[PDB]
Amino acid sequence: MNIFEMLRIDEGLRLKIYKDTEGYYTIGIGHLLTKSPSLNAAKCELDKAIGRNTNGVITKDEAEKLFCQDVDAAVRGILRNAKLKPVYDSLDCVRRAALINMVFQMGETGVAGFCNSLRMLQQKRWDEAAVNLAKSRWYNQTPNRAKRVITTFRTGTWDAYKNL
Repeated sequence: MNIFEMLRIDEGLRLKIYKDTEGYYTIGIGHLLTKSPSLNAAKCELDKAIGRNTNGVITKDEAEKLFCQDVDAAVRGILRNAKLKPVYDSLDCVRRAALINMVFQMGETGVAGFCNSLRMLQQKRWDEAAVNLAKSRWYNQTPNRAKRVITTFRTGTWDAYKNL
């Protein structure tokens, strides 16, 4: 299991524009196109992202290319963030993937504000961090995904992604 396979499980793969869990136009492996309610706006974003007139449909290769970029962008933003970089650097490879997953879903700013959960992760108080991370809108709105990510932080294993 790795960050690509983990996010592929959590995000799915769809080749036509769809609405994500928040109602926002998305395509591929959770590639957010826009928060605009305008499907036309989402279509401009998509053609710009792919570099051709897509008419709202892409190929699997194209979806995987956006995913390559999106995972990289999540890591790059962690490394540029004064709150997230020390946490990321303190973590092992598996728990780093859990942090990347959170940032992919909610963005760098949101995750960076969880000052108590981040501290507990930095302190390697894994059960405490897991309890604290569940006190969140994130956990309540996407509990099955959050439980998997939290188990990854708690255990440092991929156990929550086995059988999926």
